[PDB]
Amino acid sequence: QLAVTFREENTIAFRHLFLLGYSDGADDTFAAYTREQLYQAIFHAVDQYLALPDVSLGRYAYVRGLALCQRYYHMVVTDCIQVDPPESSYKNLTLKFHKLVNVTIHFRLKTINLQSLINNEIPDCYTFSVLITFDNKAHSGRIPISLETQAHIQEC
Amino acid sequence: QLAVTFREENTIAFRHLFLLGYSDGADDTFAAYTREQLYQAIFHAVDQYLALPDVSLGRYAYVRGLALCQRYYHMVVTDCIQVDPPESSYKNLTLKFHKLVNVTIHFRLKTINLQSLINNEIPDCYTFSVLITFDNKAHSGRIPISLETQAHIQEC
Amino acid sequence: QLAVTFREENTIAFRHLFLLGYSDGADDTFAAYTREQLYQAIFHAVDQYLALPDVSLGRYAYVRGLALCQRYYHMVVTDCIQVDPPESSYKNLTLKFHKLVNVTIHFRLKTINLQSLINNEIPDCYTFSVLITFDNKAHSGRIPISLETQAHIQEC
Amino acid sequence: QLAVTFREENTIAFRHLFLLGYSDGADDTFAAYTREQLYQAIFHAVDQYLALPDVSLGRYAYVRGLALCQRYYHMVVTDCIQVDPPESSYKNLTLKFHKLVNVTIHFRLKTINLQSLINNEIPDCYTFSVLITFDNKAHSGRIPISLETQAHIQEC
Repeated sequence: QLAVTFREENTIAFRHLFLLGYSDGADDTFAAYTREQLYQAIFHAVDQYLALPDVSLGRYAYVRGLALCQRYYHMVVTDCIQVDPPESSYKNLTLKFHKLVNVTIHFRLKTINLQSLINNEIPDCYTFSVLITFDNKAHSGRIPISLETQAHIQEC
Repeated sequence: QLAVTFREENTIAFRHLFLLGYSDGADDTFAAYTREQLYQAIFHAVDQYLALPDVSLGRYAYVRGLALCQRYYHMVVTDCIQVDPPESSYKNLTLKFHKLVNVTIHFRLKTINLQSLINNEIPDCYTFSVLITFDNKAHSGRIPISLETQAHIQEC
Repeated sequence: QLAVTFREENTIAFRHLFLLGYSDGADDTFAAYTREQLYQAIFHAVDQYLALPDVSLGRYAYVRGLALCQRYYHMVVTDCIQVDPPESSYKNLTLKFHKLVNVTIHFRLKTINLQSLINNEIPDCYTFSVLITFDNKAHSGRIPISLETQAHIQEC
Repeated sequence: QLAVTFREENTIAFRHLFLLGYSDGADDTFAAYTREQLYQAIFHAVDQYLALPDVSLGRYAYVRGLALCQRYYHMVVTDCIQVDPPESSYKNLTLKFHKLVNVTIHFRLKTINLQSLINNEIPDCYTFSVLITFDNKAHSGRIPISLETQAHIQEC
């Protein structure tokens, strides 16, 4: 097994949790091909974000919420929707398919790294910035889906 | 990620949309083994062609329609059926299994390449000629299925 | 695509048709792990043999029928059941699991190689001897399943 | 096919039987990402252990039973549950998710190696010690699942 960073280990879990149908090894081919697929993917991610406390194996805290934005041509216009846990009202989204540039879902998760316990140390803090992108910049009929993260580390 | 041409990017989307059960990396093994599979595959492709506007993530225009042909031994006889969107009457197809040479579904899709917008340029036009082949020339009990395209580019 | 013989092309179709859940590239790992799986596999193969005319994309003729045998310890005892198309009475099979050596399904399919037509030649004849084996000789709790063939060629 | 030991052949069967959704080649990526998945996995393993006689293709004898333990932070506390075939009362398990270190399912299976018969020899005895681990020591939101075994061999 190849070693990765703590953030990366967490990120793999994030891909399984937020990306519908995701499976290991499909990172650079994972994509959407229909409107329904793109809708299900977006909703699944948000639903999962809202259900996180009752399903995740990790212990992530929200950091207020979630921004669902879609960028399309009117000039590029960004159109964002806010989702404040604890749960909805956003399932009436209408994608500007013909004008679509991309769609992004952005949110942050806060957590502790418990590996410190084995060495009798107070765990330090990790705040993950999650960005899920449905990229349509190639306007090719194929929209690749990706999830990347960035971590802010500091003592709690 | 390996770069491919615009036509090729579009073609990958076409394989996911028109080939039933298709999945990346199965291009040279993708095939049919039963009559039902061959029937479902053909119908799925045509149905998808008819539903294109309500499902595709790309913006393809029809170019009048779709030709469903089957070639079999009487001398090789070609037997074509026309499908003019916007939708049917062709689901009563009867495949000459024992005589079957192949079956092809041919149609063209017209679209614009919006990548021009980022450089403030008028998009040029692409007309894709789609050919789906169910090849039975080996008469081996295995019919490989393939989708290939050709593009006609010009200013709109 | 790697060239194989006509028999081999046909054999690939046979694996898709008679082996339940079979998929390309799983030939040397394909196996059964439960009694139900082993029962479903055996029945699926026989059912498929009986339905062959209404489902196969090839044109295979029976050569009278099908022998379902199981070998187990009493000395190794072979216990065969006959299936004469056109269809049953064999679904009451009781596998000597604890004593099981293996199980084999044997039958022959006769057909013509139509590739001759393109060169205006009378097709020669192929008689395939199909042998499906559920090997339990390792008595390891894992029974690998395999299908192999042999061809008898001659003018019709 | 690569040769492995008798124990290893048996172990592969054990992975297919006790690990939910397991498939060949996924050994070092196989993991759980949700509470429900972790619950289903644990229950599936135990249920399978209890049903073993009616489903397995091997002939394994119990060696009294099965220990379902979970380790979590109060200091690391181990909390075990006993399952004595022939069947339950353990499906009311409550996982200390936030405190979870790991979870292990331990049991032993006894059997004979019938390969001796082909050489007219009395089979020797194998007692497999099975250990299924749901490792959460990385506290990364991803819990890798693994099954390993050890064998005690001796004349019966």
